[PDB]
Amino acid sequence: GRLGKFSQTCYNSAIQGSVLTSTCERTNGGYNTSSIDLNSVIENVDGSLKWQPSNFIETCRNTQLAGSSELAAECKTRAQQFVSTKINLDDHIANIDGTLKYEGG
Ligand code: NA
Ligand code: NA
Repeated sequence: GRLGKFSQTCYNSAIQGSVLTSTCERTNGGYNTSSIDLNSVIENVDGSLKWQPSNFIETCRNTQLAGSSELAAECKTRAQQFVSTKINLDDHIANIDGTLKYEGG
C-alpha cells in the first residue's frame, strides 16, 4: 500500500499554517519546489488530525435533490450497510449574484 512517501525523494520540507512546501526530485534529474494546501485533505476530529474520507460518492448511492433543497441518498455505515440520509443544502449553499457558492459554519 505504497501511497504517498514524498519525503523519500524530497528535501527542505516545511509547514506554515495548512501549507506543506518541499523541494522534490524530478524523474529525469533536477528538482522542483511546490506546495500543497492540506486544509482540503486533513480534518480535526475531536482534537485528532485525520485524513478526510473518500468523496461521499464512493460510499453513497442514488443521490438526488429531494424537493427544493435537500440532498438525499443512501450511504454506507462503518458496518457497511446502506442507510437513508439527507442534508439540507440551504444550510450552507448560497446564491451569490446568480452563482451557487458555499458558505461554511
Ligand atoms: Na521551483
Ligand atoms: Na456579491
